[PDB]
Amino acid sequence: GDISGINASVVNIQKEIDRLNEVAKNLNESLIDLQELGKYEQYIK
Amino acid sequence: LGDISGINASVVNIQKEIDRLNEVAKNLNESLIDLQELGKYEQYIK
Amino acid sequence: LGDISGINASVVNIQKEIDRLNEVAKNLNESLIDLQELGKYEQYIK
Amino acid sequence: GDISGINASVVNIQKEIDRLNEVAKNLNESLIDLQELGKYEQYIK
Amino acid sequence: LGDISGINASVVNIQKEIDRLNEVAKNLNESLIDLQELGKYEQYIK
Amino acid sequence: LGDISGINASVVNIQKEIDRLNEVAKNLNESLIDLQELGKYEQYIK
Amino acid sequence: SQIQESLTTTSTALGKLQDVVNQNAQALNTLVKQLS
Amino acid sequence: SQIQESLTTTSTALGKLQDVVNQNAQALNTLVKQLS
Amino acid sequence: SQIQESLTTTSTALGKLQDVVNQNAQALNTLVKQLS
Amino acid sequence: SQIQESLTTTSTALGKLQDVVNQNAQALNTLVKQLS
Amino acid sequence: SQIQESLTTTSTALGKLQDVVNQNAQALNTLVKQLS
Amino acid sequence: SQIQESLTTTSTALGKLQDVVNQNAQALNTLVKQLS
Repeated sequence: GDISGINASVVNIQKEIDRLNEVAKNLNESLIDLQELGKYEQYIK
Repeated sequence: LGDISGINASVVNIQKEIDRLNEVAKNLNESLIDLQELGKYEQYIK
Repeated sequence: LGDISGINASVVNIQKEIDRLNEVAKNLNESLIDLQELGKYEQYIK
Repeated sequence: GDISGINASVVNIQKEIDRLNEVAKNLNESLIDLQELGKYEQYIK
Repeated sequence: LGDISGINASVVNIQKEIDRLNEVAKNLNESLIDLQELGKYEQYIK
Repeated sequence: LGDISGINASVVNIQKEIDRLNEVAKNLNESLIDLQELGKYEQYIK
Repeated sequence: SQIQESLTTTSTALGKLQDVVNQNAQALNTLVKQLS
Repeated sequence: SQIQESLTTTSTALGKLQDVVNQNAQALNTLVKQLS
Repeated sequence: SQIQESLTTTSTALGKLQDVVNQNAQALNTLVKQLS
Repeated sequence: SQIQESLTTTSTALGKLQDVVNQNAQALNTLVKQLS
Repeated sequence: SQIQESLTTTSTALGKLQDVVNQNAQALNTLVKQLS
Repeated sequence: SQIQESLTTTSTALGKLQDVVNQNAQALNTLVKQLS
């Protein structure tokens, strides 16, 4: 091995994965499905 | 002068309606979709 | 004394308006979004 | 006429009438009918 | 030389996820209200 | 060493998709009901 | 709800005013006709 | 649109009441003048 | 808040009408009393 | 619209990565088996 | 709810890719070590 | 704005994966070259 110098790199996208999950968890505080709100209000009234 | 002593003007009383409109004006948020109603929706939708 | 024969009180006719209010009330689509209140979002969410 | 002093009062609610009409004219800038918005968006999409 | 017989590369399987994204995309209910943006009302209306 | 010279690792190219996602992220307002979309609604409803 | 109540309350108040105004109009016209 | 209509219906009714109330005040005032 | 203002505006108009309608009923009744 | 496009774009990118990762996994395992 | 699901589906896929990419880096690094 | 952030977050993750997948493909090809 004049090959001893060959190396594979590693990846770290954990911050990104975590951030997607955090956005998902809390999405209902800022985005409302108009159709679903309309149907809920129709039921309540 | 005769023939007129029985003529009489009635008075109106709509105080209850006047008062009720002022009451209702304070509590209109129960009739509207405001942020609190969206909070009740959010609880439903989770 | 002056001529009084031409003095006449007018009669009001607001029946159509009274009736229309009652009509609309019976048919009311209650789901109104209050955009002024939703404008308070940044405060509400804190 | 010891009756010459009898008088009828006049009313002025013009400011109120005008204010109702002004509220009506401009109501769409602040109040949205959820059902009507939902149907419009369904048509557009 | 060290034993190499036990070295194995893993295979990824994300087909269900790929497929689910495509599924949801096909069925999308596009009418989402952005409450952060509607919170800008007082500015917009001026 | 024989029997291995034909083995080859492929490279991936998803630059177009990477770039497109950044493009779309800038124009998300055309997909949402924000105050401008409500203005288009207001014009319809008058 | 509150909005339906405002409408029917307003209608009721308007009707009551119409009734009394018209009753009083009738009283005044009866007075004129008598005196005339 | 239902609230809009209710507001202009209300305002129209109030205007008709104002006018008749004032016309009848006029009639009563005129009557008093003529008799005294 | 526009609807809230419209309700209290309506209330105020109704009150002003009630007051004048009633003043004028009393005036007419005073006139019928004096004449008879 | 933009949101459907984001989803199908993401799916495509994920699929392309899966293909290359798995092709490269197969290449490495073929290399091991040969050497072994 | 559709966007929520798309985000967690995406994140799950990305996590599976990260893990396999890194496991295969390990395999390649181990192979190089053993041969040199 | 949460969706916007999620799109650019996804983009960034995809880019980081692309970069490492490609580095590791080159490493494996270098190893096959050297060994043959």
